[PDB]
Amino acid sequence: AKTRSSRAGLQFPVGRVHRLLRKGNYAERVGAGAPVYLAAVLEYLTAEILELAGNAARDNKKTRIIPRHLQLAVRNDEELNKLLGRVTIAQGGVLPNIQSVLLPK
Amino acid sequence: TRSSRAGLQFPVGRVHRLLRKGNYAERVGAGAPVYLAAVLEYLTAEILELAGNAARDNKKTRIIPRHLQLAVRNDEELNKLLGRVTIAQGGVLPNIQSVLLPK
Amino acid sequence: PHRYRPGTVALREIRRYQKSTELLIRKLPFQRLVREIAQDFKTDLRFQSSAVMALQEASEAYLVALFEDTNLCAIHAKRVTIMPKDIQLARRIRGERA
Amino acid sequence: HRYRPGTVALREIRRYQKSTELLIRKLPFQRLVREIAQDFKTDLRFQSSAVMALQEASEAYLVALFEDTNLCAIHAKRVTIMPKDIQLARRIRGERA
Amino acid sequence: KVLRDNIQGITKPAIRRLARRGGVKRISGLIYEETRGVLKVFLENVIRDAVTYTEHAKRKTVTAMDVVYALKRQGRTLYGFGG
Amino acid sequence: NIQGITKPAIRRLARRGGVKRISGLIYEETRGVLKVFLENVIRDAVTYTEHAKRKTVTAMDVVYALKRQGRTLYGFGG
Amino acid sequence: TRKESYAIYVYKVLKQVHPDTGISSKAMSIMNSFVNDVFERIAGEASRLAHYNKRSTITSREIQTAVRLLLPGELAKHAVSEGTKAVTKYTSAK
Amino acid sequence: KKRRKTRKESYAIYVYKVLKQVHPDTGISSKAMSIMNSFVNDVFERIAGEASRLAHYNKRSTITSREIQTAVRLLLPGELAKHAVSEGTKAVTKYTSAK
DNA sequence: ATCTCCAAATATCCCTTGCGGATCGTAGAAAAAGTGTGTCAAACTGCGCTATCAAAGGGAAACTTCAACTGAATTCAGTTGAAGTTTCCCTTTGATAGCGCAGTTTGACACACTTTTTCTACGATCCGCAAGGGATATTTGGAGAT
DNA sequence: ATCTCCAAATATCCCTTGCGGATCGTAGAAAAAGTGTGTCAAACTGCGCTATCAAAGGGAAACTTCAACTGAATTCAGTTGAAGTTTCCCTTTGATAGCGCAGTTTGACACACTTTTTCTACGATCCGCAAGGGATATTTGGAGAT
Ligand SMILES: [Mn+2]
Ligand SMILES: [Mn+2]
Ligand SMILES: [Mn+2]
Ligand SMILES: [Mn+2]
Ligand SMILES: [Mn+2]
Ligand SMILES: [Mn+2]
Ligand SMILES: [Mn+2]
Ligand SMILES: [Mn+2]
Ligand SMILES: [Mn+2]
Ligand SMILES: [Mn+2]
Ligand SMILES: [Mn+2]
Ligand SMILES: [Mn+2]
Ligand SMILES: [Mn+2]
Repeated sequence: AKTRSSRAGLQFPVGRVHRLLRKGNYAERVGAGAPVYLAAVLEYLTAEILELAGNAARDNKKTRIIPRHLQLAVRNDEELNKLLGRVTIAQGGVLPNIQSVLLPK
Repeated sequence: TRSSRAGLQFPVGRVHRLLRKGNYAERVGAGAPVYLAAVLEYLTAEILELAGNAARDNKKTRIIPRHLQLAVRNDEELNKLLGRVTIAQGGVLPNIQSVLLPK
Repeated sequence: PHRYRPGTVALREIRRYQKSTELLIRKLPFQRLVREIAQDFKTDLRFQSSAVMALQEASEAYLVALFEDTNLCAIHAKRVTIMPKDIQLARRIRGERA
Repeated sequence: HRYRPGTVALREIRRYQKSTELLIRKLPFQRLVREIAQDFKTDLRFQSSAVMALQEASEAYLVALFEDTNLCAIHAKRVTIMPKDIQLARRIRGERA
Repeated sequence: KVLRDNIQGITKPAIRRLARRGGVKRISGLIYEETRGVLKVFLENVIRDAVTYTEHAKRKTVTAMDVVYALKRQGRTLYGFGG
Repeated sequence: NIQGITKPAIRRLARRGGVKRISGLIYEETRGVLKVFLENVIRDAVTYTEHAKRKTVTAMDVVYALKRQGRTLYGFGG
Repeated sequence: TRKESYAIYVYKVLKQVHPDTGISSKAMSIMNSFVNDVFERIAGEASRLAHYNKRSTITSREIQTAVRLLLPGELAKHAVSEGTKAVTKYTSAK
Repeated sequence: KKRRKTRKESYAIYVYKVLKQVHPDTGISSKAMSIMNSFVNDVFERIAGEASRLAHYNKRSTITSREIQTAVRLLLPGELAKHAVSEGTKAVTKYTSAK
């Protein structure tokens, strides 16, 4: 098996990640396993978001993922919501939500 | 020393060394540690100026952490710059909300 | 002639705008504002249109979140009506200044 | 002789806002730190300054939180801080969902 | 031609709309001017930094990236415009 | 242990904060809030300790942990 | 000129997870921002850890403790195990 | 000897010097010095940190006094920024004079 | 309790487009392979400092007594912001043409880096003496009562 | 508004200890020199940004009417704060026990570097078509009205 991703059993690109670590002045030297570990983490996190956005697309009778689906995904998920607590997804809008006191009585 | 050539108290060599060891970039130009040393000096000058006075105002000849807190929080810009910093042993600015005081 | 009670259309406006994601501030007016402010910092600036559109996305998101916090401040004080003092409370606790 | 309810509390504010001494007793705080560390990792020691660091950080944090809490209280035309005030402060801070 | 008073293009109807998205049911008539005030400060801060990024690059065109970088600095990371 | 953070102590902190009147329920809340604050910071501090292959939590470890939570502390090795 | 992007990998991982589902261009731009962003946070923290400990090199160890510092509990558990598992497999070859 | 008791390194002397420059008859407690040392380190990192990014952002290999200047403009509020830029520019003007 | 009606939701048609799946021809980057070299894991060592121990008093925390004053509940009316209508401003949309300037290219080189010898700034360590601490007294600024 | 009464502010004096200056020794900065490549100035260019015009109509502004919200006013049960008494444990002081941090030396090896071989991923372009998204019509759920 030629490519380092293929070796590591990954879709995400180990060689690109190695290069981006070297050319980003994080340290003088980058160990062999670091971009393997890092490509794996990145692949994993994108699988989690795609999964959860994927479902959001289906609940809204939709076949193609748009930013609203990512936003619904992220903010309906306690952990992704925390991880992207200081982030704004362009064209995501907000969660449907109305405080109780404002409901008609 | 490069500091003397630049009329600075702060070490231009050390700042230079420290900029090479911090992995900020592949190379560091010659002017950059001067400029940085300068800015570092000006800012520490600035604090000490206001801290000193707070020592004076408190009738003291030695700046303590509390004077640094007073200097910083009574100064709008320094308060902004240290918005997310806590000065140990600094306490707070004396502040009591109006409505809590008796008529 | 027919009339909805006060608050009914307001609630339905909330549902409508909570479902959608389109920018709510008009596009050219917002662009003029950005250019006016830029100009006060440097003259002869030009803007990539996506640069303006980014600012709008950022601004609408900030303002929308600030109204959520403002509302919580209004409700904290047994009101249903947002008031300047609600925004000011929100911005103070958020650590926003000026 | 009786000071009215609030007169001493006002005096206390003046006293504590003028000093910078720590206000939690040292040992009880130290015990709490080690208990909590114990739940993350067993067989651990602490530099004495490390504990100190945590106390400084912790009290500054709480004092500032009390400032914010007090404002929410006053926002509700009240003078007494209640859990709902802390909860609101912490939420607007973005410390809580 | 001189740019003036463009804060007024941020209309009452448009502020009402943002407040709805934010779940607001009733709005005091004083909210519109407070909001303008606040939006202006928000945009001054971000634009000041974006423009600095532009100047640093010796460019005359503010890019999406200058804004994306300015926002990241203010702890307000934006997704959808590069970076 | 958590009750070592006593009612009078909490009052004292509340006073530095400008607080004149305290509901009786505040003391239990503060303890809860303080637990979560210490948990988070110590969680991070200890991660640094472990990474350094040490058995001793340093001031630096704490300072770094405090910096990560956006709570930079001066006075201990910044 | 070439504009690098994680688009192809994100498509792949998307086919794995929801095989009959597409992604709009803007949605991808967001995914791309997300991958670059998390990358930055992790490499960043990893950089510090090495400095703090007088090390010249970033290893999968710094990535690991960086991950533990940055990700909320569960997301950190799985990422850590996906990470370790990939390095394990990666060393197993050559 | 032979076993040397490490070696810490701080700004304490240069701070002390600047303290003399502006408050000759005023001193500083060791704890307060620790605070100033932190402050210098903190600012240093925030500045060099931006400058590093500016260099990356612009596909450049060197941190120059140009990145320090704009890093300072991004980091410091109104009046501090303006003064810091004067002091910095001036030192470079002066340092390049001296040969 | 029952009917009226309005706007959001459902349905039909037509059609534009932006997406996934191609196939393509191809710069640029990853991998492969050889080699030079410094980082850091290991193993052994010293001793700084963390834990701990034992005891004893002094002050803090806890508990108790009391009732002042604060939050919570209720009521009501003037104020005010929501809903709906009308007029028409100015945003949006779409195509146009001109050019300011962002981004790519190419040689000459200044300027950073690397390595080695020389010189010295600044860390470690030391302790006299005064700024500050701590104790007791006298003045002052205000609260609570009459 | 004036006269008794605490507690904090101020004054005074004697002890305590960390400021801050001084001594001494080295690691790190400066000086001098040879090498090369990132940076810079200058030439050329076409993307896309500003600018305009012009027609269409969606949305803003200004208005009237009035439902209902805010907040003013009033009451009071009870939760707090202030002061007293009681019970408990934090802090301080003198070490001795030894963990594990941090210093030192080293050589195997892992990663940097650079060159040649291999192929991944990007930019350009066309296609089937389900997915939308808009223009036009209808049915539907429920708010408000009789
Ligand atoms: Mn202007
Ligand atoms: Mn002076
Ligand atoms: Mn098409
Ligand atoms: Mn396509
Ligand atoms: Mn009650
Ligand atoms: Mn004295
Ligand atoms: Mn004293
Ligand atoms: Mn007198
Ligand atoms: Mn008086
Ligand atoms: Mn000293
Ligand atoms: Mn209309
Ligand atoms: Mn041992
Ligand atoms: Mn019906």
